[PDB]
Amino acid sequence: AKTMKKIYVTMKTLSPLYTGEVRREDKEAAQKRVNFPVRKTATNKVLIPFKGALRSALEIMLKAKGENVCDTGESRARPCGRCVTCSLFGSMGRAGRASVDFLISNDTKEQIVRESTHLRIERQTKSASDTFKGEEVIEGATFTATITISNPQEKDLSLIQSALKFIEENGIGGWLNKGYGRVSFEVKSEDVATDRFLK
Amino acid sequence: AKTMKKIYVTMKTLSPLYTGEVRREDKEAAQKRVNFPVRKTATNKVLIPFKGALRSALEIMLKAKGENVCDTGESRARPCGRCVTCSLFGSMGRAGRASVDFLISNDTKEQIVRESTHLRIERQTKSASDTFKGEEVIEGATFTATITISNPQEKDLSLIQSALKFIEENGIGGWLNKGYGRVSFEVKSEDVATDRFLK
Amino acid sequence: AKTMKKIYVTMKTLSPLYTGEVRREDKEAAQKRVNFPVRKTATNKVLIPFKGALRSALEIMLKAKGENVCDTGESRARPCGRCVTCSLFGSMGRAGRASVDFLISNDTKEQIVRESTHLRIERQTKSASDTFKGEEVIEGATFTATITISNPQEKDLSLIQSALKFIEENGIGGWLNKGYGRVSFEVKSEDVATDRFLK
Amino acid sequence: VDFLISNDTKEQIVRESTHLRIERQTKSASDTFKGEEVIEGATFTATITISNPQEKDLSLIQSALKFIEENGIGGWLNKGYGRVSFEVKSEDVATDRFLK
Amino acid sequence: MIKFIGSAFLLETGNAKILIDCGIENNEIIEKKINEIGKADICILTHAHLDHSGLVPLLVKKRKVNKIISTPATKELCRLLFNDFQRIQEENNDIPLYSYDDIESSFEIWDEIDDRNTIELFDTKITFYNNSHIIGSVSVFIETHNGNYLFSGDIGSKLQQLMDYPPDMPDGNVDYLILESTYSDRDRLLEIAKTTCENGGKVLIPSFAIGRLQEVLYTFSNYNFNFPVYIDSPMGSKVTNLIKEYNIYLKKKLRRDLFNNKYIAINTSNQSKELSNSKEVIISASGMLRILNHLEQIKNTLIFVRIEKLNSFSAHADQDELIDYIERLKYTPYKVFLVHEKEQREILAKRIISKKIRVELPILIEKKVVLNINTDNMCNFASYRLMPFSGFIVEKDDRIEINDKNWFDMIWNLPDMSHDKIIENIEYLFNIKILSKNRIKEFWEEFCKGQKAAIKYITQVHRKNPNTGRRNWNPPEGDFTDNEIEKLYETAYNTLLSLIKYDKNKVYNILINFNPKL
Amino acid sequence: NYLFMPDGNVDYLILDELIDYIERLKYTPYKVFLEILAKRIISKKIRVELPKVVLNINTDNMCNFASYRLMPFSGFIVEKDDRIEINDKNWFDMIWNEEYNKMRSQIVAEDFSALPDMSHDKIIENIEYLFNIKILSKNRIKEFWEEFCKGQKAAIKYITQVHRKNPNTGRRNWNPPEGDFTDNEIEKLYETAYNTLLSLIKYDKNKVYNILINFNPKL
Amino acid sequence: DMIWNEEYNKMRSQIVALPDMSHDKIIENIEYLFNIKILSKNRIKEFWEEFCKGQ
Ligand SMILES: [Zn+2]
Ligand SMILES: [Zn+2]
Ligand SMILES: [Zn+2]
Ligand SMILES: [Zn+2]
Ligand SMILES: [Zn+2]
Repeated sequence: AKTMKKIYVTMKTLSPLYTGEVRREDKEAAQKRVNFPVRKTATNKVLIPFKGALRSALEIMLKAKGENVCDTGESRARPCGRCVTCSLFGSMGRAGRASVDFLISNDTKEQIVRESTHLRIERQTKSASDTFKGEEVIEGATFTATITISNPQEKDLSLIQSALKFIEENGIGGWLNKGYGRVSFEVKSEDVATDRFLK
Repeated sequence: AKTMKKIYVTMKTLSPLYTGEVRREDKEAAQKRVNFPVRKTATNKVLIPFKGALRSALEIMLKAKGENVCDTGESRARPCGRCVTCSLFGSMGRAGRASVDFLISNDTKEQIVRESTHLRIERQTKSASDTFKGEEVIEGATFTATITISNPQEKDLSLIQSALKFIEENGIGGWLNKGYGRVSFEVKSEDVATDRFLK
Repeated sequence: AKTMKKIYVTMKTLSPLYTGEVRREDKEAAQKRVNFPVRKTATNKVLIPFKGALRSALEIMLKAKGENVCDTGESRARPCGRCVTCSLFGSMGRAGRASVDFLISNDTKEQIVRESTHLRIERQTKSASDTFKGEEVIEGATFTATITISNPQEKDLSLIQSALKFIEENGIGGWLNKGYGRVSFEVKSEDVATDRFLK
Repeated sequence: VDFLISNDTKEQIVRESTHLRIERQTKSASDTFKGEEVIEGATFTATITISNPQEKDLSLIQSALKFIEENGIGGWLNKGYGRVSFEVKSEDVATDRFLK
Repeated sequence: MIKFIGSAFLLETGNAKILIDCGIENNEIIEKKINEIGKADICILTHAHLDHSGLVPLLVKKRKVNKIISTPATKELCRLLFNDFQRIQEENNDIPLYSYDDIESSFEIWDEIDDRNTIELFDTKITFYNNSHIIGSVSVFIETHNGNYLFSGDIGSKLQQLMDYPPDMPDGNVDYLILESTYSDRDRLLEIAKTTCENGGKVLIPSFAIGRLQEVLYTFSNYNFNFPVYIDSPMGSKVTNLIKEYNIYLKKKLRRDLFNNKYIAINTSNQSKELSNSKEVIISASGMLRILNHLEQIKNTLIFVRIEKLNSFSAHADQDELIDYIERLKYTPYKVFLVHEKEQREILAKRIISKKIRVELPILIEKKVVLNINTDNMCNFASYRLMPFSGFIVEKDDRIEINDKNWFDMIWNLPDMSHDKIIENIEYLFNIKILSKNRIKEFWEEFCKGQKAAIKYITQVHRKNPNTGRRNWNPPEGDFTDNEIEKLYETAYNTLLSLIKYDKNKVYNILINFNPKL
Repeated sequence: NYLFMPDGNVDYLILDELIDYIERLKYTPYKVFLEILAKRIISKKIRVELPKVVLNINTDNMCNFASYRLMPFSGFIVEKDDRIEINDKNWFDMIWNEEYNKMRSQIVAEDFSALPDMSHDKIIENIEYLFNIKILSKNRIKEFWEEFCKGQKAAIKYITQVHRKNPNTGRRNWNPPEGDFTDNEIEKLYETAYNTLLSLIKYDKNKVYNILINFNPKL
Repeated sequence: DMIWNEEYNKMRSQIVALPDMSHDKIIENIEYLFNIKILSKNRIKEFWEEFCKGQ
């Protein structure tokens, strides 16, 4: 507990990126203008969840490796606590050592957020049968997050970086099947002391 | 769940291509310069939607074959969830196995995107009635897209290759009946592990 | 539909062919060399628009016969959606069943495109008032297009062949009243299944 | 140590929110729930009143505030909630200030 | 509050940062300014001369500006100047400051508001007024809760023959002003150019393309010069067409064939060389630095704006016009921030101190809100202390105040068409598809910018091009004859022009019935 | 600077000879704190005053009308902890909808105002089996007793709410069972929970209270 | 809302048929349109919010 692992990640956006407004008030304010709002801050920066993506990446990969990892993604699934993702990301009984911040943007809305027209086309007519409007995050947009691991082990940085490469393969949030969310990660890791603030 | 299918798709444009700008700010900032802007990134690379083209192609061929597929492209049509296009590209209850990336150009808009004069000519007087300007991707441009299938079945690669042959025959993007968007495809499949990033 | 119609169209040039270059960068690069460059594929082939010579041809012949067809050549003239020209080539809300390819040349710029000189001559002094240097397509050049009809009807090949014969009578491309653009046509038509790629 | 009382009111700072639980094989929302949450940029005011102070108490409180800036305050600290900044205005008063 | 980077003025409104100008006067010095600018919510380009604009794509390149507010004509003149200056930066192949991508991204976040139109951004009310320098010259009035600030802009002159001569001014209270002290011989030109071409020789008038060549052209047009006139200028012809487009933002006398047709636009360089070989007025060059060949045959009356200097054609203000601009504001300002050489600022500051106004050469005034109604009769409904009240929001320049019915009773102690005829005409032209939802939406965006922006827009959509008879409307759906279609287009022109006269609430109530989103 | 002729700068003055004194100051006063003389002082281009934080949260449309400019607004004044604010009709509509939703939340159905049978031993056996596989949990048993003490109808309503297989998702609101089970056993255990709770619905209150203390001692 | 409109209209100037269907039918019809998904939960919720602002 005397040491702590700080993992500063910078996510560069390479494809478009849709994440969804979670706030009912912000949705209802924004669904008079756009049908799929982007999750933004009140300080007008884009918010992306990060803990669930890294967790899901690690459970998919470690279930594929054959390691004992419980599937927390099933409905009302209770984590066992005797896992390896349960130590990083928590269980019913022990909090996760890896506190994972949101991916907040360096820039703001109206600099990385753009407002787009999506379509749905009849197959036998080739005409626009439906139209909606979404909000998307442009390419080259930089997001920063910090993962602080409280009781660090050796496998934590490798597991986080692995999970990040799974996100660079699959996607970070939203419509990952139509091409959205393909991003890249740059990692800067350092091992600080816990008594670095105490003067 | 243990293995995953990579189809690396390299598309060479064989007749001038036009996918329209979708972003309202990008279309509005270009309307004094081009009447038809091409879908581009903020890194100035051409963006083409690909998941919808493959889905529409497979629905058209599988409906003309007689196999049970839903016609999702009708207005507000719920996908059935039991057809193989619902397996590959998703339903309202289950996502698609085949996460289809966008078709990203290898080159910049300065090298591959050109302005153009499209005409409408009167039929009696044989004279220029309307003149408009479009952006078009030149022939010889190379686009890349990676299709990742999460739970690969036996026929998914063959279904994607038949949809690619249909897209070569029909076209991708817009203005398809005028000769625009005729492409060529070079698929490079690869069966990767799901746990390959784990060190 | 269950079947589609493939019309492979081969065009031979009997009189020099000029169709005008459309790209602003290609025109501006051509200005020092020529004043009238030919429309050029960026892989050094010659592209002549086809839809517009088939649509215009069919509109003049069908309007002369008295069939209830509309004029798409007038200024911003909305296609009606009820004539066979609207069904074949497209309306403003239903796309055209006949996807008409561009006329891709079977040879290159260096073989069929020649750079030439035309004059404006005084009627009294019989001297060159003006000289201007254009470039047209040599005779004997072979061009290839493919018209794909998605939901074929009975009188679909006949209307396309009538439009082709009207094109040999009047010309395709530019400078048709001066003598340019007189062509020949050879049609190889076939019925394919829409599910011909599904393996 | 006083409570962190906000400067504003729920209709300006507390926003309902939709959280999800996604199945790892289907990528479908297996579960969801709705939790209220305080926005970013919301300002909270507290007062720490130290009686019989020593020398190190300012440094101790400021270091603990920097730790809370690092690690978060409240709940859901692992998924990214609670990341704040603190501004400190310290002042030494005399205990007989209220006596007129 | 106001930081002075340069022209570069930043206003920190506590809630947001409003940069006004970001101009161009080594690279590390320009970078010092851009780094100091910080994140600005807004850049307000007073005008486009590359001294109040220019380092704005850099602010878009390094992501420091969310949104750029200007005049529409300032936007298009900035477009021409940015492209041309990037072309020059490549002529001397100087590692360019910004790219063309930064130029195209600069208009991505641009926004246009014309004049007398108050845009509320981040607790600041911003309004634009004319100062008669160039086409979209603007003095900016930002009212913040810590004071009202006025950036004069290059106040123009009485010489201007293209703009008004009294630059317009906020009718409210101006606390701080940031004036600028850069500090009719025309007839002489109309004499001597009439002399020289009578002498058979040519005339040369080297002038800048932006806001200088057109005043030299206007004089040569409202007056008669039987000898021929030409423009051998590459941006110059395009900005002359920009005058002919954005003539509605000019003088009221010139609301309605500007510059007549005297000017012949020299389109090509071949025409430039053959014109320089001619025998038979040529306006060209930038500070007499195309121009080189003209110089040879004009050397073989060369006027500066036979060596000749004429000062009448000047655009910047004169000490007296700056003094008259401050002496015409309703309230004398608290402090004149005399910016932009030392000697001019010193002599103007003495006259200002002689006129008893303060100057600093680079007071907690809070615009409070007054309740002025009883709060004793409150109640608890759902955890809130509320009282329904009936009153009026009075907007006194010192302080906003809220008043009851007592106060209101005690203080009481363009073509025109009817609303029903406008409704009927918009409905009938919407059914025959002349007026469409895209047309109504584009009209609403231009009417949000101002009345004159919408007047230009409908003037553009209704102008029948003289070369090819294309009016730029949407054609009618039916079996109408040619004169009936022209009467329908006239009906659409007068209907939208008459709707321009109304207020925004009435226009929104009329149009949200055709396009339910505009 | 407040002056009540000082050559130094005077930002504020607190007062035809008056006009002469005011013009006689170096620079000019920003505001002077003085009727007709105040308006005459206004005529010399100098401002006059003539003698909780208030926040107008409102839209804006301004009719110049008289000499004073106005904006017609019947509305609401809200008193808060350190601020007073001004809101329109839409705020009061929103708080009215939220309060009215809070009202019907209350007095639902018949609080404190057609069932299968199985033996008491069977009921202890089924609740004891579903306690240890985490279906009938302690929160479930608590809200059972809360909906039971308000009557049998509320308990039937809550049980039909938990057991309702939603046709969109196919998910009942029970806690999923812990252990290795196939799907058919999972629905059979859910039906067991259905029948057990609906059968103890028919029993009296002291025969329920005594069956849920040995699972929830803080009932 | 009647008195508010009265005062607002009054003050603003100072400055300047439903089909009759029975309740049981209503219940049957919204049952049928909810089963066939025309009247969905989002539709009923939005119609409820628009009904809360007035008829
Ligand atoms: Zn576990
Ligand atoms: Zn399906
Ligand atoms: Zn038709
Ligand atoms: Zn200027
Ligand atoms: Zn200046």
